Amino acid sequence: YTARYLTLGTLHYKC
Amino acid sequence: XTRHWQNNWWILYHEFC
Amino acid sequence: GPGEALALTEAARLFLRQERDARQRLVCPAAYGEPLQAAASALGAAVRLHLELGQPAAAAALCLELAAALRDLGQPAAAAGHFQRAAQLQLPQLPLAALQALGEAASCQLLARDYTGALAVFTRMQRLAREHGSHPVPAALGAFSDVLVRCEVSRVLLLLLLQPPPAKLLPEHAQTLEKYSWEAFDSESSGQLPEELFLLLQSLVMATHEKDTEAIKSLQVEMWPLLTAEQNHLLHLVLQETISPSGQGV
Amino acid sequence: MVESLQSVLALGHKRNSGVPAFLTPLLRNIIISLARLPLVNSYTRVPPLVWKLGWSPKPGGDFGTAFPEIPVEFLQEKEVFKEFIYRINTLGWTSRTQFEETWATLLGVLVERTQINVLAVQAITSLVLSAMTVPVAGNPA
Amino acid sequence: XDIWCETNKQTGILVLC
Amino acid sequence: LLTLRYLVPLLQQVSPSAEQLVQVYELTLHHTQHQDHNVVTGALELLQQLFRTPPPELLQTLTAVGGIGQLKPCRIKGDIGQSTDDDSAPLVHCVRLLSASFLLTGGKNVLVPDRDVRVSVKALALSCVGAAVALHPESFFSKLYKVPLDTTEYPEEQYVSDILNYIDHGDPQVRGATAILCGTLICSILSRSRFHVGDWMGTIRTLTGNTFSLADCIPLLRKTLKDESSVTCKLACTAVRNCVMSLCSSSYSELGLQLIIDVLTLRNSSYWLVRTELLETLAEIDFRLVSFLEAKAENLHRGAHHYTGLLKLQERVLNNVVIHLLGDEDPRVRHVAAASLIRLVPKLFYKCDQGQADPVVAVARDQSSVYLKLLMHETRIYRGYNLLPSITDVTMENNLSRVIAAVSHELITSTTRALTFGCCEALCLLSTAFPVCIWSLGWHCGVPPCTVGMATMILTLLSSAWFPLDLSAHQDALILAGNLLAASAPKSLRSEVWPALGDRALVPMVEQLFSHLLKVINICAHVLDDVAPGSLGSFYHLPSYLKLHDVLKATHANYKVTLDLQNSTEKFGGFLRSALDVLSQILELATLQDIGKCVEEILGYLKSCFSREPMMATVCVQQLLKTLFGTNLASQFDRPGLYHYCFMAPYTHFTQALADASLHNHIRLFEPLVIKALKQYTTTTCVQLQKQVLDLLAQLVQLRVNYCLLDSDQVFIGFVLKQFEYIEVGQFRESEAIIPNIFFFLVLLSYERYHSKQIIGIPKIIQLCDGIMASGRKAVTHAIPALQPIVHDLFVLRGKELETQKEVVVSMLLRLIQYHQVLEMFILVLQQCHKENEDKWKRLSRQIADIILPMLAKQQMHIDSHEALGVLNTLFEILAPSSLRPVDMLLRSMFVTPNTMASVSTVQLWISGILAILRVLISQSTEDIVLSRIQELSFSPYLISCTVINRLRDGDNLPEETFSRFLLQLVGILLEDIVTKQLKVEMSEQQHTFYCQELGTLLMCLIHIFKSGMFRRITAAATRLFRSDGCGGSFYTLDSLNLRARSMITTHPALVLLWCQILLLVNHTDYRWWAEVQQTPKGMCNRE
Repeated sequence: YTARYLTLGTLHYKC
Repeated sequence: XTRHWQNNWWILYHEFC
Repeated sequence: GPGEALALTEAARLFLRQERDARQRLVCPAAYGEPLQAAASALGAAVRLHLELGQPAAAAALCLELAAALRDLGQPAAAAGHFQRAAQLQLPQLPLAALQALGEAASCQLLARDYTGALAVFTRMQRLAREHGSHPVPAALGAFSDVLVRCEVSRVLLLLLLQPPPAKLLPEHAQTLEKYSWEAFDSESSGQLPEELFLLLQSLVMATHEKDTEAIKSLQVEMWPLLTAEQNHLLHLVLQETISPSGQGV
Repeated sequence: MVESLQSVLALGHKRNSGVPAFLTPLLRNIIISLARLPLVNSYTRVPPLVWKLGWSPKPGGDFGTAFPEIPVEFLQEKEVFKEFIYRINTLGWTSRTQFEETWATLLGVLVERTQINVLAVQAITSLVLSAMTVPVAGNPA
Repeated sequence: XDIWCETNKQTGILVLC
Repeated sequence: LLTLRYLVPLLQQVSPSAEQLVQVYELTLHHTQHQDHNVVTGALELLQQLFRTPPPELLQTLTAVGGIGQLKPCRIKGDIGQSTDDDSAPLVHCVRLLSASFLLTGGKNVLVPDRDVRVSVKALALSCVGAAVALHPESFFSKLYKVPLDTTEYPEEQYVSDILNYIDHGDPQVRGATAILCGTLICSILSRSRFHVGDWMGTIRTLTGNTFSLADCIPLLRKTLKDESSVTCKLACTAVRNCVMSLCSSSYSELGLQLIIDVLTLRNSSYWLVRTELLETLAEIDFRLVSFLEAKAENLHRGAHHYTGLLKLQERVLNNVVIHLLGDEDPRVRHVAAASLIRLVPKLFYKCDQGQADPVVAVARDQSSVYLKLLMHETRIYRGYNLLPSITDVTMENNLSRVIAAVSHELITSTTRALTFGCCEALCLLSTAFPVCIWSLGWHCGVPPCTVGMATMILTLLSSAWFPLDLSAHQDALILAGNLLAASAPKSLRSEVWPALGDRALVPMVEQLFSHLLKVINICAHVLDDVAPGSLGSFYHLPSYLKLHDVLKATHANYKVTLDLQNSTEKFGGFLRSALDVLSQILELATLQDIGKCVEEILGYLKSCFSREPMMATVCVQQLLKTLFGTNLASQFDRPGLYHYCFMAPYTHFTQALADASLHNHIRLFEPLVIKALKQYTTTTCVQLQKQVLDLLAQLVQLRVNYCLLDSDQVFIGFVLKQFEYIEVGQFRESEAIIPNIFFFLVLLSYERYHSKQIIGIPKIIQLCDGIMASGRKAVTHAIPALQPIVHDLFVLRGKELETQKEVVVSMLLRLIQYHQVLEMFILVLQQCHKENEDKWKRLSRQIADIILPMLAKQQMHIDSHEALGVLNTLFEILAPSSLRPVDMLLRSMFVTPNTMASVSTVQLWISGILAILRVLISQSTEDIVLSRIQELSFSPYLISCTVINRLRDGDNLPEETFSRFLLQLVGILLEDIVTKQLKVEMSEQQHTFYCQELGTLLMCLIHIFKSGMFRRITAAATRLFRSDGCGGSFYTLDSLNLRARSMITTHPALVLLWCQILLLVNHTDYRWWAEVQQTPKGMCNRE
């Protein structure tokens, strides 16, 4: 999975 | 035409009947 | 000292637990009341002890315990006497407690089929509740208003059951039964009672004079949700005595 | 319903206050007599605490409900024996066979345990006295 | 303890006037 | 993550920014995806905290429609959206993240294996979804993914509402967290929809496609109340406590009745926490609304089994639960049953009550008495006395009578020690919540021919062989006995023992209590002094008092060996202070011939008790001084219905207030306890002790004790003067509790002249008060409490330099005039000038009006409260009429916009200032004075046009038409702010209440203007303006005000009835309104 946050950016999680 | 009787209030008595 | 009353009441609670074990819990046919003779003796001593200590409110509590035990043990005619002893000991100092004890006496008289005794006790209750609880210092205060509603409904059903002749028919009964008619006042006559219950009690006091048996059957099912179980028993006795009278033997 | 005879159907008990007194003496007598039917009597004789203790034999008879009389080892507990005494007093007995079976169970208990001996003496007293009942020899209804 | 103890000098007296 | 989880609560109340708090929230979302379930646990506990106590800034960003974007395996299969999405509020993403991570697979009716996610993480995730749904209920109705999954593996799409399948999971805490999710979902939907549930549900069903219905939750609550686990049962009745009143108020009231019926079985539970939660559940229920619902129900009375009676919920709750659990073996359960009973007395309904004949009238009183409340304003006897009459509510006296009778019956008939103790606790706390000397008819037993209640019954327990040995029940009985005897005084006082008492039947009771108190205080004195027993307080010859000494000796010995200095519940100290409190109360009925042979004994006992209870001992010393000097009570004693409550009584009260507008040597025995009180003051931090020592000295100065001989070298005044150095600098903690008592003591010390020198002087007291102002500490907390003693002295009851000190004091008050407590002092100044000098009253009234009116215009007054608005309304009656006479200052202070309408506080300050001007105009001036000056001053109706209101929400013709448009636009602003605003997120409970009170006040003005007959030109202007378009959409149409007012029927029926009255006063008789409010043929209590 991928996530974008306002205060971090474009982080990735193993799946 | 029912009323209460003078010698006992629980007895009814009749005027128009 | 005063701790003797604690010893005697704790002893009486032990004897009453023994009598409840035998008569209620085990339901022994071989029981003959020896623990209850002991309970009545120990509570009798503690009642007299509280009275010579000048504690009549504490003596009345022990009268209520014995009366409750006698009622629970199937002796309602005996329990009514000790409930009235409790009421008499309370009345000059706790009028509402006395009304509670008279209410239990009246319930016990109805269990004992002592309907004229019940009628007298409820009349005493309705007098005391107006005297101690219905003043401006006029409408009743909330606790007394609930007693007044109980007495009024019960007295009306007892008077419809018993139907007293002249001079047995007190001013207090004639005056209550006068309210349960209508003639000239529409353009609030319900008094302490809920208006729905008052119109059905009015209708019942009229249907019983007319012997209108199908109206009494109709009113009995309509009143069933509104009454207490004791009052539904009274209304059943009124309908029963109307369809098949007592004293005829046949 | 046989439990409710201590409370809801005890005349003038606080728990009877919702039942009108013209129904209480009728319903008591009906319940004692229904509890004597062969269909349900064997079950009704069993204390509910013995089912909480997991006793679970296979019932027989023509209806499928004929439980045996309770093993004497359960009746060594105070407040299991009281539950049983209440049922044998309230229902009485339906036959000579049931009198002899209930006498055998009370002697099997009789043989702080002094509490069980007092309960057994009071129970046997009540049992033998029940045969002094007059239009029918052992029927409280 | 107190400020009379700490200042090593006495408390007064209670009287009407 | 733990440090943040402790910090979050303190920042709900340089400051924490929105971007910081969004980064806390986004860190929390990130760390739920961690490889370690310890880190996931800490992140879900932080997310749970962040939703239970939201920071004010963050709460707005999480609920706004784009509020963040506008500024081992990870199990998420598809697109759940992002924290930064522009199309929906962040809580929609958050609920999907929690669901996909921890609870749902993407396949219908499959629970995530406990192999994959541990039950503690499932319980925390279910808790977080409930806490999010509480803030934003639309979150629950979402599809789990914004974009469908691979479709071959998932043939039907999954909703978030599948989390309710965890109701039958194996773990008790998972089932119970699911029950609490049902509970919070019901409450949130009903509150967010304003009970317009079908429209709100049909909208979310159209937006998300989800067919889930609120009625599907009630079977899950009913199921989990019957759970085998006591943990799940506690959580299920907690879920009922959260939603039962909202259900009863809704279109689902029948399910509300069903939940009330199904919780009553929990009274039999073996777990005490299920019993206390049941009691707290039942304590929330409005039995007036339940009585309405019961009267409406045909078949809830039948139950499952065709029952033949009438359900009787209130009787069963009061007797079979609440009073029954006063007999509970656990004292914690008795305490909660006693507390729950007090909360119930206002809420009970009974037939034939003269205040409310019908339960719809009983609810209409509750609705009306908050919002239709009028704007109003305008030798001390001990705790339990009440000389003056009072306007007691007959309905509340009846409820209290019926409750006290039930609890007294159980107390008399009690077979068991636990029920006796619980009934004494219940009666004692009722005697505090509903004092016997106010509610004397509620407490009446028929005993006096104002009352004494059951006092002899309580005194019989105090005379028992066992009851005194339970210290808690003995405390309650002493407090109750004193309260019952004190409430006799308005009837039984006389204008040889107890010579003041008059009703001689009470002297046995009073002597019995006084003798007993002196014995138990003597026992405590011996226990504290470490001395063994072996003269009215003597007890060595009484067997019951020797047993009480052993219990108290054992309780104190257990205390000597601990250091719990913060503990409130210490049973010896609680007992001792309760005996001293009741002795203090009884001394009001006493005389020197009752006390003069035992005052020496009591002062000996108080000296022993002082080091344990120094504050309550000082209260006794003061009461003994009132008995000696003769300053105590014993010595100083020389039909209605709906039209009435919803309109006519409010309106007659309003229109009357508009018309009243502008129309002995024993003293030396006390020295050691006075000197201990001085020494204690100088060695302690307890501000409640220090208050009491200053009250004692103020009394000794009033009793003409020579202070110069008491305080040798002024050591104590010197010490008291040095405290101001720490009070000003912010260093003296709890000083808000000591300032008014210091200033009272120093104003008394200004009059005395035992020495030829003055001790303090008013110039210093003014300088100390100005130091509290100049040092910058909060005015309402510190400076205002200092002014109140000074003003009352100098203006009521205080050489011509004094007039300059009065002018300096007025110069204090003008620096603080924004605070309503300073307007109260100006009412006291103005009335004291009016009686003495007409010209000084006129100058002050102009000096005040020339300051006040500019501040109203700029929203600088602290009048955002009904109390403050009431004080401003009385000040304008007490000002000299000349000061308000050329109405152009008033009209220039009205007819303003605020600097913004983006905040609730600014709109409330603005409308409060307008309502204060509007009342002065309609009371103190005629219509022609107002309308003629408006036409000359050149105001316009376009002042608050819809275009002006809308830009002020984002940030920053005839006189009769002008005035009428202004008031009609303010109605539209208030109706929008009541209907179109979210509780906690956008306004507080007190703000929602004050909006409704402002609207009730505004609509009452319009009713007076239209009905009184005096403002005919304004009535014609209103009748025209209600009967037009909004001048091309520049003003609110009557249709738009009615669309808002219809929406209030389910929530503010009293305000809607005032709006109906205005529609009649302008002849708006269109059946499109009236057929809908009256419900004409072509449930909810607030609709009825």
